[PDB]
Amino acid sequence: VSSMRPNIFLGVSEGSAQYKKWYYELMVDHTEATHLRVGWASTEGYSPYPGGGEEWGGNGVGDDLFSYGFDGLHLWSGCIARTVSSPNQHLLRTDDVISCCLDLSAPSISFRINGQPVQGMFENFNIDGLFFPVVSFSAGIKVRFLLGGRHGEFKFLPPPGYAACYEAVLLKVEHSREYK
Ligand SMILES: [Cl-]
Repeated sequence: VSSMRPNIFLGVSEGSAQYKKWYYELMVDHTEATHLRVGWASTEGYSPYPGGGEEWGGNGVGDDLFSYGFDGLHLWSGCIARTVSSPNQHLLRTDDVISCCLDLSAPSISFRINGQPVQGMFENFNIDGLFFPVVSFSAGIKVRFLLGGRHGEFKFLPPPGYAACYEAVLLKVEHSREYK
């Protein structure tokens, strides 16, 4: 299991914050046991290093208390699966488009699948740190972030009040993979 993320970091501050609600999509270009989870993680989940260093771990989305993932059937956090429902329900597969929503004002993390709402969302979790889009996947799986911006246009309209993640570009994708 590998992971990818863009360099987009969203969070609370004491400055101007016209947008507290953030949206992106993931397109699944190819799927062939397997793993494919998408959602968000916080920098509070970084691994500590000597001298105060903190590093992204690149682990499975929802396999700790700092990340929040959807796989088509379940929501994941803290290594535990919650069952959710949707129309036409399936584990993620080729040509699925997953919408990911982060509402820092609620707080909530919620999803759509091929434009339809997933019934069940994350609530009652902390919003310490900065949040980033993130996906994790087993071998051979091909996915793309659609962040907004001319090279990653959305397939669906963001919900009212939501901003494209591309607007928070202060754009690169990082991929973490096992070495061995
Ligand atoms: Cl890979």
